[PDB]
Amino acid sequence: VVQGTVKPHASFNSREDAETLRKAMKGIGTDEKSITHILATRSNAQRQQIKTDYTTLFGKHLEDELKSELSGNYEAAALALLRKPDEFLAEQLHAAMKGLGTDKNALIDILCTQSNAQIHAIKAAFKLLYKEDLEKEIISETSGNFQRLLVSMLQGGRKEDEPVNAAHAAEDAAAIYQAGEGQIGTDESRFNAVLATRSYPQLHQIFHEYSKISNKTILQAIENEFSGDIKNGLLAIVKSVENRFAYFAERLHHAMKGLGTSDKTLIRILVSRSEIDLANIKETFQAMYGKSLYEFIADDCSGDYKDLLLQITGH
Amino acid sequence: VVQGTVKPHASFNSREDAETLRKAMKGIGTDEKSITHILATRSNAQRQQIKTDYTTLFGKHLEDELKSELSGNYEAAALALLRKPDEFLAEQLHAAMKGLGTDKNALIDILCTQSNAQIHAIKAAFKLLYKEDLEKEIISETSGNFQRLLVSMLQGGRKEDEPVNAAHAAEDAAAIYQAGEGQIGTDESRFNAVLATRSYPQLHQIFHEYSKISNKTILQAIENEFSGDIKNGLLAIVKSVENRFAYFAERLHHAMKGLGTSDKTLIRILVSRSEIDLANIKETFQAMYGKSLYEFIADDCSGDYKDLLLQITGH
Amino acid sequence: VVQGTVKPHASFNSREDAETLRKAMKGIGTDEKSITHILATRSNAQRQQIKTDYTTLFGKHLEDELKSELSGNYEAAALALLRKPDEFLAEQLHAAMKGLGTDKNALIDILCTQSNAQIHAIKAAFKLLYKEDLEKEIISETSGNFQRLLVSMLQGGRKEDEPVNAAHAAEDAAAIYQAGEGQIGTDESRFNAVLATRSYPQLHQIFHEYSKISNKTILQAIENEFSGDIKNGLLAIVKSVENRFAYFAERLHHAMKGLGTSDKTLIRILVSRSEIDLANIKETFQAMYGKSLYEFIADDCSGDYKDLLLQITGH
Amino acid sequence: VVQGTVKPHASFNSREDAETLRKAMKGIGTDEKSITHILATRSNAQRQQIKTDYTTLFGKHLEDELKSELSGNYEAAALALLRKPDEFLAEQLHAAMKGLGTDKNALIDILCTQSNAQIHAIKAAFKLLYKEDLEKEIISETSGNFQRLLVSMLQGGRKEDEPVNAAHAAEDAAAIYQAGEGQIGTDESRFNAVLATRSYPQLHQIFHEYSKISNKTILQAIENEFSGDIKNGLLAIVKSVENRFAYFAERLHHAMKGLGTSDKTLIRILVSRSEIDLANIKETFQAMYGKSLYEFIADDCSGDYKDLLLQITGH
Amino acid sequence: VVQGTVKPHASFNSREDAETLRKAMKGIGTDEKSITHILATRSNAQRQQIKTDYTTLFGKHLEDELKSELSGNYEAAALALLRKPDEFLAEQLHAAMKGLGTDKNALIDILCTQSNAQIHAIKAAFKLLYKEDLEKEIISETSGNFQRLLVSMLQGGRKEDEPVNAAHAAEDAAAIYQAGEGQIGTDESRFNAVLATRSYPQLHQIFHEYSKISNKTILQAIENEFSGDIKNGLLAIVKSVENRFAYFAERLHHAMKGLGTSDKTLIRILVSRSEIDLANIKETFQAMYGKSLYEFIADDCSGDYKDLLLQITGH
Amino acid sequence: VVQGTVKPHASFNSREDAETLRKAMKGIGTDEKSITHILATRSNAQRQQIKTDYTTLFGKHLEDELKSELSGNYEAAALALLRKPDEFLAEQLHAAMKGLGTDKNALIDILCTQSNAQIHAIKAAFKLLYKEDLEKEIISETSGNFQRLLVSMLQGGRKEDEPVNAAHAAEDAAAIYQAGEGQIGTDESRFNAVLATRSYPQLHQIFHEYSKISNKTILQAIENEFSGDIKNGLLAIVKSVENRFAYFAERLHHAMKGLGTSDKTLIRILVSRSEIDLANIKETFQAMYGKSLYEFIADDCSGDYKDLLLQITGH
Ligand SMILES: [Ca+2]
Ligand SMILES: [Ca+2]
Ligand SMILES: [Ca+2]
Ligand SMILES: [Ca+2]
Ligand SMILES: [Ca+2]
Ligand SMILES: [Ca+2]
Ligand SMILES: [Ca+2]
Ligand SMILES: [Ca+2]
Ligand SMILES: [Ca+2]
Ligand SMILES: [Ca+2]
Ligand SMILES: [Ca+2]
Repeated sequence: VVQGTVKPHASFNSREDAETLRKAMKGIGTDEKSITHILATRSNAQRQQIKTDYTTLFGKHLEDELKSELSGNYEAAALALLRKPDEFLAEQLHAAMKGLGTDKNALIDILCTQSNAQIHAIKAAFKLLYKEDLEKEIISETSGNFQRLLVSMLQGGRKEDEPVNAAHAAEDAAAIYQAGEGQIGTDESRFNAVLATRSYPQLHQIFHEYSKISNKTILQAIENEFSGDIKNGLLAIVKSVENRFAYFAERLHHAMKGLGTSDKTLIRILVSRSEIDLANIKETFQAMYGKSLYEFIADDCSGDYKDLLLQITGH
Repeated sequence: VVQGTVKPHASFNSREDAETLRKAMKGIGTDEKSITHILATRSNAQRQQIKTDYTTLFGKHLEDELKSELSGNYEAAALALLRKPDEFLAEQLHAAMKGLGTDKNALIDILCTQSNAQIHAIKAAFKLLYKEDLEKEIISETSGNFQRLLVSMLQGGRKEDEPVNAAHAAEDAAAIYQAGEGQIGTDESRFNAVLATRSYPQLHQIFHEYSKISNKTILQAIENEFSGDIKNGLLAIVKSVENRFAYFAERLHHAMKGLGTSDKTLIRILVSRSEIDLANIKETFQAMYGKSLYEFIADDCSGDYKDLLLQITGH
Repeated sequence: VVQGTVKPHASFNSREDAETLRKAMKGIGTDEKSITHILATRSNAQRQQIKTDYTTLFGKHLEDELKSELSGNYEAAALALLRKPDEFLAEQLHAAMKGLGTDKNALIDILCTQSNAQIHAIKAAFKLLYKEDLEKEIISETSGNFQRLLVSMLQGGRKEDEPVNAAHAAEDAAAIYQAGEGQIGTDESRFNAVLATRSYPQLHQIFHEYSKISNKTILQAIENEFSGDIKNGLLAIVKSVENRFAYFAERLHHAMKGLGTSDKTLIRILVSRSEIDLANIKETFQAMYGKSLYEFIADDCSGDYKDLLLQITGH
Repeated sequence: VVQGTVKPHASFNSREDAETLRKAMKGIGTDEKSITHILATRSNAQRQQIKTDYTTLFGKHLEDELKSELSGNYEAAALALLRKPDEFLAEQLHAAMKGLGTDKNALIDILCTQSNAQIHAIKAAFKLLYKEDLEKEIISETSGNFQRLLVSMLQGGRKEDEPVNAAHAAEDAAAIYQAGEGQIGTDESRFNAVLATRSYPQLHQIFHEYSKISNKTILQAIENEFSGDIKNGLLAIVKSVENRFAYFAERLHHAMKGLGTSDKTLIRILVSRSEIDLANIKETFQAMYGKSLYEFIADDCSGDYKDLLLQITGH
Repeated sequence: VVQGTVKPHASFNSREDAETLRKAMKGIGTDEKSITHILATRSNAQRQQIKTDYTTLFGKHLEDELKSELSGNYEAAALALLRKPDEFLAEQLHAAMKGLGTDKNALIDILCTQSNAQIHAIKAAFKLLYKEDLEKEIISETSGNFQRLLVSMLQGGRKEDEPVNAAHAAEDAAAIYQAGEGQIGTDESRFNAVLATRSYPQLHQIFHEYSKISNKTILQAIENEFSGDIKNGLLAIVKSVENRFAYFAERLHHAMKGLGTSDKTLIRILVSRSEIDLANIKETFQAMYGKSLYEFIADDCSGDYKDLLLQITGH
Repeated sequence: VVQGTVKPHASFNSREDAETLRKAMKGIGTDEKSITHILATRSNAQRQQIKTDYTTLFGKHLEDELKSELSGNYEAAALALLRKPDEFLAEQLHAAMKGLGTDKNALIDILCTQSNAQIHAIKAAFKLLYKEDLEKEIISETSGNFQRLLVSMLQGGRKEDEPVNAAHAAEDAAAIYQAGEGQIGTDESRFNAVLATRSYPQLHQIFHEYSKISNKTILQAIENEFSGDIKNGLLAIVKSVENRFAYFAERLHHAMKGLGTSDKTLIRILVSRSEIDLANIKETFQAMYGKSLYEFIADDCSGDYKDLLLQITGH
């Protein structure tokens, strides 16, 4: 069972909840504790009904009230939870591209880990939100091999119906070897080609065949053959195929490293995976680092922000 | 029975009808009599087929031919009957906002008296027509408590399935009392919340419970508690709930009241209700005013304009 | 001497005037008389600085305060005064085109009476206001000979430096005669050509010449040759040449004719001429109809609306 | 049976075909013979699958590869085959309008020969491609009777389910006679009216009736009465009714006659009809011209362009 | 003397600097140390010529090369230096609004601290950059009093030529006393009006006059009367009037506060001020915290990011 | 002396000229002979005043008349003559890109042969006409090294005032030798860099230096190093430096070669240069081919089309 850590409130009443939120903001001070309680303990779909009831009740959109009443990471993390999932990811790409500089790790997290269908939903929410084509925007903010990998990812053209086939897999592994390790130069497009088109089951088989023909894993071959964005983007696909839980777990760890948090990263992953597989991600992070995700968050974030993240995630 | 005064013409032939309209315009002179007769005795859906056929037969749109051949109120009323119904109100909203000044009675007649689905259809048609968000244009031409009521109306978020419940009605009646009569200042927000979200049947119940706890009616308190547009909008809601027929009946009277006519308002109600409840409105007007709606129109407008309105309205 | 009736206020202090306007709207109640006083006794240029100081002081634009606190024809005339002149006419054209149906009398008044330079400023104000091209919107709301005349007008191609020449004027007079009276059918384009490109002084000479070679005046020939919109447009140009003062006067009268004021026509001409030739127009108004413009307005309009018009126009 | 000359390839593998295309382009030289082979022997739907897989394997769109690697008519023909059929005709429309002059016969080829459904699909594609309205663009690049025929065509309003009826047909056959032959002037609008609105089977009946009340066929009648753009537009409607295959054969013949080749017309007809009726068109050509379409093309084209076109067409 | 820390490089050769940058990026590896040196030791005006030459030499824009070759805060800071100063602030604004949530402190740093001329340059750059109106976006991402103060700032309508005058200053200060301290409720608007319209010197006087009538300073008074965004915005204007250098000092300090670093904030101020008053800000910072800005950045930043920041700043 | 072949008509009267054009199109048929005469013997600036007067006179644009009244190459050339010169080129680019496929030779003719001033005016005209960025459209329809060359050309960044420097010229010729002839592979970026940024006189000196270190000329090295579009682009630059007249002569000759005519290229070069250097181009053409340009056009074209080309060119 793959599952998230956020469950719909039983005995849901959005009108009451929307009045509850009004109560916390109404007048001097903010009852953030009340805000955090409602947003964290209701599911996204319920949050969407709460948003509807607030606007109808008060003539102001809930997001705007929070933009005014909350600040910093707490603010952002509250607004993230209010986004419909697809919209949240679309806006995350928008911010990754059109802020100061390019957040290329964010683009990899989002575009190198999706199924065809997920990719297409995100493209449609992006068009909807900004009235522009997502691929057009990525090509204006990236270039070279990295750009091409992202363009491949955006077609949603993975042959997801391709069955596992050891013989062909061995053939692809040999072609990958030849394109990288087995030569002085590199045929990068062969790495792009295999990793973007083969079904996840068949890529798993390809990686197993690869380990048979070299003394390095595909992971090591790529790490050694490339650098910078294109290396990270190719690695992210391998990792998402072998263990997506670990991919996120690993990303979560790195976001929280040292005396400072990549708060965008932490918020995006916890929220976006909140109702899909954050339970397994929690399980995997434990095994991988011995420490609970929670304690990691608890000791990296402060105030209400920390309290909200803690409550979505779970112990 | 609730119903309008315009019904589909039998033995309908859209092609013939388009050739008739052409005839009435080609060569020196304009046969307004024939143009009126076609427009007033063919239903909205039939008129759309006439427009398609006219354009296909002549390579010019009917609307553009009328815009050239007709003038003043007759032109507007003819054009108003050619519009699809959701389109008509979209353009009416548009014109109430982006012309000189803000026609707020128009906004109230249109946005305070609709059902959830009704509103949604209007917003959909507005987007279709102006490639803009009705809400965004609304917020640019209004402000304060009036804007917020309009925003609430535009959500289409009334809990239309809320059952009549005397107890809950009294909780709500008291809230509104304490927010208005019961204090020196006002909580308009509570008026907004209740009037926008409760279903019509429970609201009717609420005004009743209100009269049990106050010496004023809801009508009087609202009259006494506010001023201008915000007063008018909330009142418009209470009136639509108790008797939509009355409300429309009234605006008709006001439109034709004065030694001059609010021709804009007259065309809008006559046309937009023509296939829904204008008969009932007719039945009610006569009740409130003794004079029949037709006679009032026959007395207050002239020429082709009058004749068009008369034919749509019926005796 | 040619001059308006509104004159710059002496010892002008925009910051003070904006404070007064605030005080008039702040709290329950609206002091329309102070608002009327500031608006009508300050020049348009001065109004622009008061709008500036009002937004800077209070973080809300003056027009938006007026859109909320004022209504009907008063709101409209007050807002009319706040617009810069090019903007006011560009918006008037917009409203004439984009409302329900077409206000072609509005198009002629504005488009058929201006100088090359006035049309250009209006075209530029329109684009700045709506992003769209004026000529392109006109072509979509009009057709046939009338559309072409307004397109001619939109070029600002009149030969304003063509000097009075009797010989050439007689030739123009002859082609126009042959164009209409001289034949069974018409050469409407010849009417368009001469009336659009000749200078006003030369056109005056051409009309003098026409009445010599014909038993009809150019006015009567046009009346006789054409109908509807294109007839009124060509008529308007002849009247604007002979006496612009009489043209607006007539429009004013007509606007106030019978039992109903075309209030936008009235508002439009009182506002847009207010600082140009409103003085000469009132003079001519008296001459043609025995009553002062003032008395006609005061007898035809009411309340705050009436006060404002009266105060901008003066006795 | 009516059918095209291009059929889906047996044992289709779009990943292999995409790899084949890349091989033909990568490195030194370009293997046009292999490009032609893949394009000409796979169906349009297959080519779409090949496009998706090329972009997914390599991170670059196939069209862009060809835009760089190919040149002249060969590039245009190859790109044409890659377009979805509706997009192809939409783009063909654009290029007929938005280039230097106006390719009016192209506009006739495309808008006067389609069914209602086909017209609606081309319109939607155009709006998809360009974010503009086809009608709106057509009205900006054409005028007069010619424009109106194209506007008629663009409504997709033909009464396609109109049953044959000798009596009503004769009425139209007489009306059309009077609009042209039975006088010195012409009533063009009647030719427009009947030619755009009646079902193809009923028009065919009307052409029959026409011959019974005239000396000249409707073709001859139309030739005589009209000239230029509108004459060819009306003639194209009569031809599409009487012998659609004959029309294209004629156009094809026309493209290749003289001292050159109208290659854009040649490519547009062969490609757009390749999976529709190029077979029957090929037959009719030989019937009318005694020489095969293949031979004519072999005679008139050269290089990979010729090769490509010959392969599409078939002996 | 007030001045920045970056000066034009002597014997400048943009063609050469562009080749230098090319050389640092081509092939295996990246010479970040050479990129840092060109960017930090050439002035913004020199950097613009370097961009022009890079693009002309190589057919790729410098910004795009760094978006690929660089990452994280180093990428951001390098890209920030390449932006023209007006464009930099505008895109800084865009990012404060259109990411996830609102960077309210960024809005205040940029919008409540400029001269009228500076504010108009920023808006013009934004319009050029985003093809949208700055104020429009602002009203969408902020609300209430904080929104109103920002709309005030955007007008650029401060009366900068208002002379210092004790009497008018005592008035303002007394009016300010009554709107906060003096009364139970608050008249926020009075604070908004005085702080937005008064010249900085008159504001200085007005703050003295407040000290004459209250035991609270203007800061204590505002701290006492408000909270959240509007409090911070009003405090910022006072601080900007009293000592602009100390405001940046305090904001830099706070950016590097925690364990920590608001890098977005740190980058914006050092870059935005690098050529204006950073030297004085450097002086002031030493004074306020007894440690140099330099050693502060050094201990708070790492790698090539800190290297660039240290070089821009200087010891 | 460098000059065109079209000179302003003596005793110019645009009103009369417009009347001449109307007459040649009104009624039975068209006087193509009179239209050719006005277009061919008036200058562009005079044509612009003629256009303005026709539209003012008649309320339709001259371009729109010719689009209906003229066809084929004849329509195209007249319309070309009517365009303002910067507009004409922007539209040549547009058509080269947004028709079926890409006309790469036209992009080279236009973008590889201009001064910085000339390119900036073309971009500005393109942005005007299409509300788009020319560089963005270019990158959409080109790729690889050819795209990069076009992007360089679009910066308008040539150091046109670079003094001839023999030491630098020898350096530049040695780096180009090492980037091509000198090694097995190629450093395309170095050809790009030198050919786009150096002044024409310095390039001339560089080409001379090349022949001191190589057995090939620079033309030969490029021919042997590259193929396809990039080769042609680099060659056009070299040819433009050495003798632009010849480049144009050479393209003209190519366009008139074969058993047809690239009328696109012929019209573009004759029109675009008619008032710049077509006289000098005619000489050089004579010198290179032995036959005059006039007789070549005469041999290759027909009808009014040939007539107009011939009259523009002159003997
Ligand atoms: Ca960016
Ligand atoms: Ca290798
Ligand atoms: Ca408005
Ligand atoms: Ca109260
Ligand atoms: Ca209209
Ligand atoms: Ca006549
Ligand atoms: Ca065109
Ligand atoms: Ca935001
Ligand atoms: Ca207080
Ligand atoms: Ca193209
Ligand atoms: Ca080499």
